[PDB]
Amino acid sequence: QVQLVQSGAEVKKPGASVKVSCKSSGYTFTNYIIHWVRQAPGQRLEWMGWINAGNGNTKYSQKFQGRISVTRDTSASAAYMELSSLKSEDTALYYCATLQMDYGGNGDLDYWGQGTLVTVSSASTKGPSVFPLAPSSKSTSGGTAALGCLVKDYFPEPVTVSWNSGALTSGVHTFPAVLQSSGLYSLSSVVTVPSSSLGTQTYICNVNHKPSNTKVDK
Amino acid sequence: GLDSSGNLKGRTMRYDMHGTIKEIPLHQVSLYTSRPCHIVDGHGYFLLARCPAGDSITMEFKKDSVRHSCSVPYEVKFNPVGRELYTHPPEHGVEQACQVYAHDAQNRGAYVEMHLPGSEVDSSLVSLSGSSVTVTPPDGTSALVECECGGTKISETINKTKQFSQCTKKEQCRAYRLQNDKWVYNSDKLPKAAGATLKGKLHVPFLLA
Amino acid sequence: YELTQPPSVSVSPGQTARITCSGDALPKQYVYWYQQKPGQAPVLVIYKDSERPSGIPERFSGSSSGTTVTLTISGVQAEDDADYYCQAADSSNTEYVFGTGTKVTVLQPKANPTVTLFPPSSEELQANKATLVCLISDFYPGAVTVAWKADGSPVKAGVETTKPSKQSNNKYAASSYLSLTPEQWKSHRSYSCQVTHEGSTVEKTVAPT
Repeated sequence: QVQLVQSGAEVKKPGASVKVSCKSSGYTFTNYIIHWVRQAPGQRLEWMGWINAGNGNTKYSQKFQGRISVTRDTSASAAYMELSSLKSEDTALYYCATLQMDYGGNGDLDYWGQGTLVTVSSASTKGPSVFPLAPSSKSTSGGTAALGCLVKDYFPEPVTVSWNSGALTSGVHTFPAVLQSSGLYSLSSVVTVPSSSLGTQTYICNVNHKPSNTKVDK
Repeated sequence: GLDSSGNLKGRTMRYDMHGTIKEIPLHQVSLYTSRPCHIVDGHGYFLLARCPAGDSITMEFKKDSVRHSCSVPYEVKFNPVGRELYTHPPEHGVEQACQVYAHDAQNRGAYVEMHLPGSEVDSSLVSLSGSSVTVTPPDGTSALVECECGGTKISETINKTKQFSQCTKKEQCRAYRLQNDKWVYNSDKLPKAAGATLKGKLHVPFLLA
Repeated sequence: YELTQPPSVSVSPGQTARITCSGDALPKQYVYWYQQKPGQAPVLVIYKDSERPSGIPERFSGSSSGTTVTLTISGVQAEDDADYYCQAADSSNTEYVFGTGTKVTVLQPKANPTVTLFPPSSEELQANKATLVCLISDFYPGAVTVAWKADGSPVKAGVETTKPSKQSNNKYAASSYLSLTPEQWKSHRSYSCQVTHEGSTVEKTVAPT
């Protein structure tokens, strides 16, 4: 049974090398080849290189020279990929691919890694949305949301089921390069605006949304 | 009787060199016994010649580079006709009935069998590309690859190129060319194909008459 | 050298779907087909151009005709939706390349937009003078990032804010954004309306201020 597991998510500023490690085990690793590949989010895969265990020789891609290097240790049966001179577009999903069940040699890569897609995950959130008077219309602009938050995919929503329906979760556009983690949950009702349940904050310390104070207060 | 392509060419020997069919004019190939022989004709697998008495027989033809020979220990005997034991046919005498290998290739009673050929192993297909074995079958021809490295490989349906990174040594892989289209004589110096192999009958020319 | 593969294909359930893949030296190498589920690593579906590994449904099949390699799916159903990639080695065979990728999709499911977002741009956010620009539908079939809110004036793309499309839990292809704009303009405007002409559908909500 072929199992390769790679390093966790790591986000880092452009202009320096990134080191991702994938370790492979559970199968005869005398001469099998493991492929580093980088896939842009929602785009085609771009093969990066291939590493042989015993040989320890790698043919780099035609587009990337020098800035890509190969590191491998037999003690951990792992391969380390470092990519220097990283640019904004170079931030993408990473994969380590290897044969899983054999009917041939190379060209038959059946098992892959989980992925290392990365985005801003600094611990940040927000409390109350607003405390102004309610509008005449039967809708609520202010709801459970976080502004200026950098928490990776911080999903802000009311703890109770109220005000969750009819709410469009704002996506982290990051137009100004600010993390802009959002997740707006509008009450979408004038009556719900005056009395809105507290909105849970996901934060970046751990996954899921813990209880937090966020009310429309309209 | 005809050349590598498969069309009637008057006096030409066609042979097999490592899987590629080649041809050579029949006057370029010589055979001999104790003394030199004279080829009378050829047809299919068979050849009619005048040979003196000898304890063996060799066949030779020279290519532009190397000389190909083959000697076999089959006694060639010269059988005189009548009650005068000559060693070379006389210039004059009297006519007596005899039986000789006639110079006709027509279809008389005799036959031999043409069978489905067995796979012929070729070690030139297997190479070592990146410290891993690579099988590159010839243009438009299958090549069954059997390997006994980590995990047995019985990979038959390869036509263009395959790399078996499991095996790291050429000596532990065997690539067999597959022909399965032209039927060879049921010889004993060739491996036998699996299953029923009899595919037809070839008439024997130059029968005794 | 690159493999030309269409960006996407449209096929109804119950009928075969074809994906084409092209390469200049392609008839000399082997292509392999990979299925990438949404948010999942690609999984090999067809290897050696004709066979499928164990656990792959028989419906998938592969054919090769010189330059053109065709991946055929028979009886397309719900979970067959994925990205299909043909990958193969280069002419030198040292480096591998992948196809552009085909997004196989089914037109019939999740056809009802059912937009329910209600961005009020109310007085709650008027304290800071910044209010939500537009109501982006959570779910929408083939949603188009076109939104020009008309707050008591001609429809302008600066009133509304659009975002890249996503895929909803209902499977309708849509994304949701609260958006941002100026509250003062909304208060000054006699009416507050949002034009959401997108996906061959144009409609306007109430215009109360």
